[PDB]
Amino acid sequence: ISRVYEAYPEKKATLYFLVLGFLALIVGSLFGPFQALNYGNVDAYPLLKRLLPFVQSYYQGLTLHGVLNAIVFTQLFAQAIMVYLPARELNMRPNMGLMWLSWWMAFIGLVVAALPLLANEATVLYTFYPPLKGHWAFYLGASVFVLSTWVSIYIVLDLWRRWKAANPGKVTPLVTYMAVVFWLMWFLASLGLVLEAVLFLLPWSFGLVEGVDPLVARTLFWWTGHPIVYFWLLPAYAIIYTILPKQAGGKLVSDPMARLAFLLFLLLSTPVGFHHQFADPGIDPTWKMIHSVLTLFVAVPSLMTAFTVAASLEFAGRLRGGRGLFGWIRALPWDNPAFVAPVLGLLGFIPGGAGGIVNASFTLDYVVHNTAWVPGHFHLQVASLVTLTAMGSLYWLLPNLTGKPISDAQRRLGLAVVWLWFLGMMIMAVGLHWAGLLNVPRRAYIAQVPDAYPHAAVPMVFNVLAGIVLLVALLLFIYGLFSVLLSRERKPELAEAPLPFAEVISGPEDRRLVLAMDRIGFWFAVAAILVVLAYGPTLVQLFGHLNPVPGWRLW
Amino acid sequence: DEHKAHKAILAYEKGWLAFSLAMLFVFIALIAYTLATHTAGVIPAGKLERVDPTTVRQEGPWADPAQAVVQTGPNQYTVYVLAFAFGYQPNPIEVPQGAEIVFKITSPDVIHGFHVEGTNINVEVLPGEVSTVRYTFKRPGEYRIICNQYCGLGHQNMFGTIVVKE
Amino acid sequence: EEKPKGALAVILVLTLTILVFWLGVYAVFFARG
Ligand code: HAS
Ligand code: HEM
Ligand code: CUA
Ligand SMILES: [Cu+2]
Ligand SMILES: [Xe]
Ligand SMILES: [Xe]
Ligand SMILES: [Xe]
Repeated sequence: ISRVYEAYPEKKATLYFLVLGFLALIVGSLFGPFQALNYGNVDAYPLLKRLLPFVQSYYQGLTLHGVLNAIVFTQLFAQAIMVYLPARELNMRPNMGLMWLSWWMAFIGLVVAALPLLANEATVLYTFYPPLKGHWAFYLGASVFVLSTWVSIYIVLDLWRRWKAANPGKVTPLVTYMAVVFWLMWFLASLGLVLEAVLFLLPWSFGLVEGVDPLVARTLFWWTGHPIVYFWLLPAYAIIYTILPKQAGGKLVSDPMARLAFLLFLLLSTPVGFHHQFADPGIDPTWKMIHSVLTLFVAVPSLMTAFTVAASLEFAGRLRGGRGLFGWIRALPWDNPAFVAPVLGLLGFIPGGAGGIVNASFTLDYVVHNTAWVPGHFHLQVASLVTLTAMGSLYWLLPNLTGKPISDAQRRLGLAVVWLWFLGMMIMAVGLHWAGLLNVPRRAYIAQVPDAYPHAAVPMVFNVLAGIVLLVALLLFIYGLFSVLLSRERKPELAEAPLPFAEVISGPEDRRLVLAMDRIGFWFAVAAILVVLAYGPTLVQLFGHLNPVPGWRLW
Repeated sequence: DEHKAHKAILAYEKGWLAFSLAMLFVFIALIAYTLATHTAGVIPAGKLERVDPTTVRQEGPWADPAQAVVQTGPNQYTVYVLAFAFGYQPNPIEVPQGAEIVFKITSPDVIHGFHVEGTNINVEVLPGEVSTVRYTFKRPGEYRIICNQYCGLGHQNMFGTIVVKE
Repeated sequence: EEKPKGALAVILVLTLTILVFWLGVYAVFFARG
């Protein structure tokens, strides 16, 4: 009933990803506030048990919070953004058969895994560390869910190959380049989890075998486990580099800087996982040091980015009548939530980064490992930057997909949602980083032992405050998203509008630089040798000495 | 303007980059320092030491909690601890000050954490593997061990104790 | 136009935050050492 669906059927496919994505975010995020209070030393759970009778414990909540938000929402967002954007930029159509196959895989795979989670048969958390054994349908569900991305990789490789064929010797366009090294990086990354799942988790929960080696299980897990946060980040980065400078009234100030950033992510994203295993036995301390260094290097892409985006925002700001050293901050369009959401997120990303760089320094980890600090670190990262970017992007992407415009009432509701979400996330971060310096362990129902951590007196106040602020924010967001998704207001012409892609200042020195980076086949091979060099030596030694242990259910 | 801005930016960009590496290399140095000191003791043993988690508490070093501690050097004491579903053995662990305590920790069931409040002892404890860490307490007393890795429904409640005698 | 003074301001704020956090925690490591 939409022609706009008929020359851009890729629009509809993209909408379904986003819709499924934001739904997961809502269901997941409900447990957020309850968990913030938990860390405020307030026990809200009998209340939530009454609303949601199916919730059996704090830990099922957390499993649902982790999985729907960090695995489901983020992967669905990525798939929408890192397929659609490279499609609109090349002005080509994604192989539509495959695209819809990946949506159903993701949809069926979610539903298959939703059941055991909702039936409390897989209260194992989103890391699912063996021997804690979850229902087989959870493992199969996720497998297929994650395998959906393999169809996306293909679709976007296709799109790229087809643009290559039609333009022999031209330099891959930026967004496409980003999407291309994006999905290749993810492919290299995804082998870890896929191997864990095919070698251990699936046979195990099918009963074919009785034991699983915890050390290899989690070593392979963190193979995929780190690049997957970059698999979360980069779709937001793609948007910030190539859509935000325009929403800010300026230009992306450097094409090849943006290319270099994404290139380095393909390069250093995967061979660093041991930074999650600093506290593990049976992994040589040298290999840890190596990986600690490769992890500081992986920080460089985000340091570069920090300047590039700032330059563009200041450029945007000056064009807007940016006064002196800070005048350009006031010159930006603080009235547009599509701009506000990501920039605020970038602020929260500053404490976010320092925490991560701390965490990465091998020996410094022991201070914070598994404490409330780590949740501190990553809510500034995924639940702030990524989420806020995504929410903000509702303001332009959603019009372009559906042809529904945005009212002033809604555009203002968004600004409220966005500022609250930001303020709520900041407040919490201080609570959790604080609490984490005081040894409060993460993944704990601490309200159920009210006297255990009295020294976290004041941070607990913050954690409480954040829970209230963020619950409001969440409710307002549900309100505003549904108000946009439930109006019948349709202008099919704003649906046929171009995406607000931003133009790029180009220089002379670009060419030779950019050319060298478009050597994708070579850089991918280098990417892969690194993984083999980083993981190989250890993986072989762990595989030489397999010590499978029986599974357990303790919920 | 604009094309001017391009050169300025890309200049200041190389600068920032070089300064950032330089600052990372400074962190690389300082971490290397702690690796060389006494404090690198909390870094888990590199070596694979496989044990069976279904027999850990019928036969072996972790069987009898009354054999847990065992003096192994002039100032060295090996403490065989067992992190199990919702508690630690021995409770308490009773150790001397200014002695180099070598912890050798394992689990008969699921993954737990061994976090000694006040210290840098923060190691994951894995069924079928021994987690070996060294630490010389200097400050005497009542250290409480916290499980910081989700282990089950009573995880939030899995505490242990160290008693380093003056 | 000229030197990106505000970009500098942003990366400066970032650099200080990295130091306060890193040195900050490097402190606690030894204090617990
Ligand atoms: C997508 C989400 C995530 C991002 C991004 C992220 C970044 C890093 N992380 Fe991390 N992380 C670790 C290391 C790093 C490092 C080195 C970085 C780096 O990539 C960070 C680099 C970031 C920067 C260097 C900041 C750049 C700032 C920018 C770009 C903004 C500038 C602002 C502007 C320009 C705006 C100005 C605006 C105006 C208006 C003026 C380590 C250890 O090395 C652990 C283990 C902890 C433990 O012990 O368990 C860890 C733990 C986690 C966990 C928990 C996993 C679990 O449950 O076990 C998650 C979910 C996570 C996610 C994320 N993490 N991380
Ligand atoms: C409603 C707003 C939110 C609040 C108030 C909130 C709060 C919290 C808190 C306090 C924890 C610590 C719980 C524990 O360790 O037991 C937590 C865990 C977590 N949250 Fe959030 N969060 C929110 C939204 C999000 C979003 C948007 C994401 C991802 C996009 C996310 C991802 C995670 C993850 C991955 C964990 C760790 C789960 C685990 O340790 O297995 N959260 N959240
Ligand atoms: Cu043992 Cu949590
Ligand atoms: Cu990581
Ligand atoms: Xe899933
Ligand atoms: Xe999986
Ligand atoms: Xe993860």
